[PDB]
Amino acid sequence: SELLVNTKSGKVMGTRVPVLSSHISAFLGIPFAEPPVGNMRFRRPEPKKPWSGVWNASTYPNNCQQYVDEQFPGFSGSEMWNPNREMSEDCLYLNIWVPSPRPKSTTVMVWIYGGGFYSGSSTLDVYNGKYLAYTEEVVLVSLSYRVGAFGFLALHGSQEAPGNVGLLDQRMALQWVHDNIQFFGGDPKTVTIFGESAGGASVGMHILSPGSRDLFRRAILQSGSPNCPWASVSVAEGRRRAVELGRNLNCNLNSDEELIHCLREKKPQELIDVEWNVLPFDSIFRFSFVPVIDGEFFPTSLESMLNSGNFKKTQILLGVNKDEGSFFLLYGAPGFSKDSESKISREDFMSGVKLSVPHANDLGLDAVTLQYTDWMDDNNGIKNRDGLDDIVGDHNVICPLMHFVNKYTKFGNGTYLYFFNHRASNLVWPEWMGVIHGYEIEFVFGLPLVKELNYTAEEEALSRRIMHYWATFAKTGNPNEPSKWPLFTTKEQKFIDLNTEPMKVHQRLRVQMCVFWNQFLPKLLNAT
Amino acid sequence: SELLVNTKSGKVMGTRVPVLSSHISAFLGIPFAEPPVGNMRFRRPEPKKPWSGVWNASTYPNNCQQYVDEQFPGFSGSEMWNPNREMSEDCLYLNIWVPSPRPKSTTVMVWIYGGGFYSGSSTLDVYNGKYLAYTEEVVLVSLSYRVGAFGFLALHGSQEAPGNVGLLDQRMALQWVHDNIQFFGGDPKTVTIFGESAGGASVGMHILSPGSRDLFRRAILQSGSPNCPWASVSVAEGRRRAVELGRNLNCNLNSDEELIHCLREKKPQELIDVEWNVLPFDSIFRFSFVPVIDGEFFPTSLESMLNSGNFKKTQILLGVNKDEGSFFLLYGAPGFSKDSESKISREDFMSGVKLSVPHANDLGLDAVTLQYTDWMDDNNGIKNRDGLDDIVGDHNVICPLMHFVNKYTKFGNGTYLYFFNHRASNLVWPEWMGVIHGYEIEFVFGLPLVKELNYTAEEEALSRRIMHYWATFAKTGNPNEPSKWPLFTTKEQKFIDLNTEPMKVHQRLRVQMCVFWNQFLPKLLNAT
Ligand SMILES: O=c1ccc2c([nH]1)CCC[C@@H]2NCCCCCCCCCCN[C@H]1CCCc2[nH]c(=O)ccc21
Ligand SMILES: O=c1ccc2c([nH]1)CCC[C@@H]2NCCCCCCCCCCN[C@H]1CCCc2[nH]c(=O)ccc21
Ligand SMILES: *[C@@H]1O[C@H](CO)[C@@H](O)[C@H](O)[C@H]1NC(C)=O
Ligand SMILES: *[C@@H]1O[C@H](CO)[C@@H](O)[C@H](O)[C@H]1NC(C)=O
Ligand SMILES: *[C@@H]1O[C@H](CO)[C@@H](O)[C@H](O)[C@H]1NC(C)=O
Ligand SMILES: *[C@@H]1O[C@H](CO)[C@@H](O)[C@H](O)[C@H]1NC(C)=O
Repeated sequence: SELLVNTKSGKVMGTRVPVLSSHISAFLGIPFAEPPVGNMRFRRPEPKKPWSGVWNASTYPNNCQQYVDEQFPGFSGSEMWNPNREMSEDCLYLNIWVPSPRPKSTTVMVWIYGGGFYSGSSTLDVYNGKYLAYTEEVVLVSLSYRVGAFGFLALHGSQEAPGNVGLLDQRMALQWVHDNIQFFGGDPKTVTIFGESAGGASVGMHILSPGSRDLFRRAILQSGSPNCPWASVSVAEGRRRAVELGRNLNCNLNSDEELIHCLREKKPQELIDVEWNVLPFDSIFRFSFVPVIDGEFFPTSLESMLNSGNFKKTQILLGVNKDEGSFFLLYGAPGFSKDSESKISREDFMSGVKLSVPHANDLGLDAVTLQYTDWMDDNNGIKNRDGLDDIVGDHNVICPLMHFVNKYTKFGNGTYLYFFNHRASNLVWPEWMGVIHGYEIEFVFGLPLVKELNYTAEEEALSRRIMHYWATFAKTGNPNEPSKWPLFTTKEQKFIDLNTEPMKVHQRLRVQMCVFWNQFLPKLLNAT
Repeated sequence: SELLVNTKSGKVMGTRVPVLSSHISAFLGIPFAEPPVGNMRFRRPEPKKPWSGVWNASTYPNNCQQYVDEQFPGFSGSEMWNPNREMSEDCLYLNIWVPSPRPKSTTVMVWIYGGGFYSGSSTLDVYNGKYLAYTEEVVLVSLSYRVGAFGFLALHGSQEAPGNVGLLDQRMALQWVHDNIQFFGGDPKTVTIFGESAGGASVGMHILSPGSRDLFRRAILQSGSPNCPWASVSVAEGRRRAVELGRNLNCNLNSDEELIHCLREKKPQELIDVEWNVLPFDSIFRFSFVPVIDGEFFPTSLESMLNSGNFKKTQILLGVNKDEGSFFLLYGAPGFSKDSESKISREDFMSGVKLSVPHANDLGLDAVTLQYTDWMDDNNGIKNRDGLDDIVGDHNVICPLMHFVNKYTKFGNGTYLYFFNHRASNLVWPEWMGVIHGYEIEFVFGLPLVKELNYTAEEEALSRRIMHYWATFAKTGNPNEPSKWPLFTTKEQKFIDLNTEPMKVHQRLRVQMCVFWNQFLPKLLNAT
């Protein structure tokens, strides 16, 4: 039977799922690590012990313990990102969609979820991998990994909570795919890892980390890059945050051992309830527990690794959305609301820039404000709102990605860059938010091909084109089928817009603003 | 006889001069101070001793000792600014053009020349006051004053070379006009002082200086303002420069007395030959001997005087030209030449910004470069050349004038602002230089009304309109005859373009760039 597969960890039994009036096989909830519970909380993952008998992989697994968004109860725009299965620390599982009949050796794509390293589930309706696996005939895998304090609490020097264990969870899932996917019909020589936001940062992190490089072939980064300002902290900052988390739960703070033991006795929800209290600054687009530059998973600073070519050399496809910042301003800056056009006063603008660059002195805040203010019309609410939206997206997503892509391309074997700017016709979020962080995903997973979701015919066509670019790149290292998406080169820096109209090619994506964020501001903050 | 006038200093005999197929009276070379020669070099001027008999004022006086431009021998573009009479330290004279027949009490305009405080003559063909005096029926006066070391060498504390004596020369000429112009038919209650470049800065300086305020009624500033970065130095800098001038002429430097005595024994040309050697930095748009913030002519810093309203409250008319910087780049920055289009490499751009803001550290130079570079097309020679031209004009002329006009308007009694952007049809300078520093003067003096000069009919009409705006403002405090040039107000900040087409009104002249030069950069240079 097509639904029975034997792996090095044991036998697994999948389920047949309907898709676009056809069917494919799904193997849901396959364990790839021992449950990281009890004394294992905060520690590096352990490989799953093989089992005798048949593992029932007919149903989605639990989601890892995480913050649950309750801002708009019942609103699908926000709830579509919340765990849709029960939460449990026993959550290290992966899901596989396999074309029917079973391929012999086909392209594999592995999806890494990305809610700021503090949230995310492999089971969301928008991550249903059946449409992509079916339409492009690829073996689709979605993994999971611990988020928040459970995956990133870091007390460098301790082996009990060394940090980066969520990244090590991802790596273990990639090790399992490398070692077992051939049994499901996947080609272990041709695995593409892809992810959005923190998943896009994670993808870039495995490209950098020596210990992860050999587990995959190529990579896709969507609105996220390893060097993002919110994606990592120093070991000293990680340490202070863990100590502050301990302080919020009245823990003995005398030694690492005392702190960790205290933290291990708390119910999951007690850690999540105070997680946001440890940020060192009043801020937006900053998350408490994130990867640490530790000297092990990352041998040195991300910038010297990028500068010296210390990273996997292969092909990458990556890009950003037009309004990366809106989601974060809506949820965290004064003057923005879901049900209004959110025109911002000059005062809210200024308080928004302070929130957006928490690490800046007054001179730096003045430099951002001058850069994004139209002084001929400074009281324009729309320009203020939009300027703030660009500050957040440029600083947190676009310019760090552009810096990553120019550094990478100097040593890599092929780069394709995109700018996604299509506002979906059925978007439930307000107009002012534009092309939102995360909203290209539904096109990558082919949701527009399902009629009941109400997309237009041109949106279904856009989805088909993106899925085929992603799968063709995964299979060959080039999104084009031999209108051509041109290679991004050091010299010409070309990229394409991705939307419903004829493909346009442009050059130097947001160069003007990114010279400010990547070269001028850091110099300013460092000199002063 | 119309040509004989009796003054408090004695009788003066003028000459009849032809103008536009008519005639008017001219009283040229009337002395208003004792010659500042010998032991009087560097000292405050002394009032001219009255004379018995008749002063022959039929011919232009000598010009003060100054640097002579020899860059383009015989080229009229440059030579039109050079002294056209013999140079002499005996040069403190004024010229008067009087309508015929002699008015009883008409509006008076007094012109202050302005070659960077180191050059200028009241006798240039472009300053011939007969056209304006005749066409607008005003009594026109042009004064003179010592320039260079002779007028601005400053050794604060010494009474032998206290500094600002060139400004005191201007003041003495204004005192003489106040006391005697009624005899020539001028109204001492209605005197407008006007000047361009350093003359525009000087005008603003008499508006600020308590000791000059009561000598005139209203003021016109053309491409110059008192707070310009090149218009004044501290007493410590003035002192260092005088000491360095002494060092270049092998003077005993033991005391002020020794230095001054040494300097007084040098021929005029020996001082001028080394004048440029005392600048403290490699630079452009910086002059050696300029006014000093001394605690006397200027009671405190120009900025606190501007901020506190410590200045004459009256009406002012002022403005700038479109390409104020070109003259200075041509003469002093690498890559610019008179006979080529002067497209500038990225390298010459950068070396041009260093020259343009000599007082800036590397971070500030980076801030100017980022502000003026189109990073999508950074190797564009034309954009590089034009960006540099704007940096020079914005930093040296436009933004300081805008800062002056916003501070002044808060306390003044009426402000009219203009932007002159007409490229004359017969300009002999290259196209790349645009609307050059100083080239609105010929329109203010009505040169286009003389056919042999080859201007177009629309240029003659532009000239007539500017002369009538200037004279009507001088007479009433409003350029408009009761298409209206609107008042510049704190709130709306309106100004008009001055050129051959229908008047357009705009707001906030170069605000974007001036917030950078007036608010951000100074903060940056001060913090770091
Ligand atoms: O797999 C996943 C899971 C979720 C998501 C994606 N992917 C991709 C698309 C985006 C989505 N998550 C977007 C989610 C939108 C981001 C903001 C959620 C934080 C709310 C709780 C904290 N509230 C405040 C106080 C703390 C600081 C702070 N900081 C802020 O930036 C905003 C609010 C606040
Ligand atoms: O009454 C007057 C007299 C002259 C002028 C005007 N008005 C108004 C219109 C302009 C004209 N003067 C413009 C004149 C154009 C400005 C430059 C003349 C300086 C040349 C000598 C010094 N050569 C170099 C070395 C020293 C530093 C340095 N710095 C520089 O900014 C340029 C060159 C150099
Ligand atoms: C597989 O496990 C799920 C768990 O709820 C259950 O629905 C299904 O009956 C199981 N099938 C087998 C063969 O155990
Ligand atoms: C990638 O590598 C191959 C072989 O190593 C080389 O021939 C090719 O030119 C490279 N492609 C790019 C875009 O660098
Ligand atoms: C006036 O002085 C000038 C000086 O050159 C001379 O040309 C003219 O003859 C003089 N006239 C009288 C009346 O002295
Ligand atoms: C100027 O002053 C007069 C009288 O002192 C006043 O009535 C008038 O409004 C003022 N004009 C401006 C533009 O301030």
